[PDB]
Amino acid sequence: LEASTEIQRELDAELDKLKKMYGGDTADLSKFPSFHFEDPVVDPINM
Amino acid sequence: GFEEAITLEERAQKSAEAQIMLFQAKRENVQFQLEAAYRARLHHVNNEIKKRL
Amino acid sequence: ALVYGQMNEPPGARARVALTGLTVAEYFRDQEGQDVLLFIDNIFRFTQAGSEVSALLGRIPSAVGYQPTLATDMGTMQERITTTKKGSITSVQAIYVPADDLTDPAPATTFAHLDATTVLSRAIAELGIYPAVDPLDSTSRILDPNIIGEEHYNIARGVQKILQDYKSLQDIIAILGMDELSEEDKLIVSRARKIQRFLSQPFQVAEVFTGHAGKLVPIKDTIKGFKMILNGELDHLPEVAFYMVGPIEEVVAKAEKIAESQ
Amino acid sequence: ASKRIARSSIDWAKMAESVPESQKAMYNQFKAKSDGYIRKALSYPEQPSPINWEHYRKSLTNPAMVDAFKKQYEALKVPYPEDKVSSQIDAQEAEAKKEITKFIQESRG
Repeated sequence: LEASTEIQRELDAELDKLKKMYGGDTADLSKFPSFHFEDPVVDPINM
Repeated sequence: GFEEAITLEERAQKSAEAQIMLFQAKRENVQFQLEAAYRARLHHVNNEIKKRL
Repeated sequence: ALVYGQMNEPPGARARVALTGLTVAEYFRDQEGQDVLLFIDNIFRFTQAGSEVSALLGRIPSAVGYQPTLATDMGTMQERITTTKKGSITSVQAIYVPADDLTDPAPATTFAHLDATTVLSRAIAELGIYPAVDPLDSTSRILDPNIIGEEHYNIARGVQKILQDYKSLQDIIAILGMDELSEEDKLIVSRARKIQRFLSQPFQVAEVFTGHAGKLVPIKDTIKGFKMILNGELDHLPEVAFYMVGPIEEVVAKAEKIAESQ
Repeated sequence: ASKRIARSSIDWAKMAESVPESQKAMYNQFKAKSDGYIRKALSYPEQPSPINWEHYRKSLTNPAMVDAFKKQYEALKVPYPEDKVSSQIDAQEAEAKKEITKFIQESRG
């Protein structure tokens, strides 16, 4: 209610900084993220 | 020389038995590596959930 | 951005010039979220101007002629140089040591807030290595396997150990020679020469005066390159291939060009 | 859990009593490379950090997000990874059994 411009600017700057820090630009963090199991290649048992 | 040759054949047979132990340790190590990769993906999921919170 | 409080100024202006530059840096940090750099030259002139201001006010001077508020004046100037939740200000300060005494109150007060050290050596500049940073005199407090990582710490310790062995063997080589050294000592002195050659680097801001294109080597490239030299993976390359070269791929490329030109 | 990752191994004591050093110097790798799979086994547990949902309920005005994330975390379970090296190891074991039988026959002769 009747907030000043500088407080709104600082809020937007902090929200953008946290979104970039927490990686919110890549995907929406408010939802459940999906995961992929990186398919494993074991060491060669044979020579 | 004949007695030493007999004992060396016995050592060769024991080497074959320990080769069986090697193959069992090989399949155990593969299961250990697969389970450890499962633990890392569980850790990665929990870390992502903590990051969302 | 420059401030340049001159030496003919009154002591008040020379005392507040560092605060003026810190204020410009604080705007760049707080209102932009940047990792600002602040350069202070000199930081001993800041202490001397503060001492002259306090002596003009008639206050009783402290030990070795300094102001009694030297520790808190340094503290108030230096505690604004920190990392906050918006940004950070990193300060590189030129330090003059009066009468070559590190226990003097002004260097001892300055060293409490220091997080690193970069010593520019005249002897290294005589060897043609640029930048002439002394690898053994320069130290940092973040050399720990929790801030920079295990691999960075181990490689830096290995490089320091090899250079210390080289400095120990330099006197032996100077008084006797190099032929009587063992194979291990010859391998150590060859790797140390390649390590101290790889520390040199071309700078972009001097690329007009040098003719070499400047390089910005990422930290992982320096880590990988010094790990390769430490393990003896480049024992067959000549030492001159390591001189004035940023990465290690350009080291092996320069070595290939040397071999082809030979 | 941490059963077949953290608190299990294979007895190397009987392994070192047969290997003829330079003939089987790969055992020095085998005791070491598998130790790497023990070193990462020192890390990597099942649940590395349980989530204190009560702390997030107290630290947030609206605890419905905490309950939703707890329900999503309980609704997801990762199973054990797929395997395709079991048949290869069994084939190597069978070939080893045939070669051991042949070598035992030659030793008997």
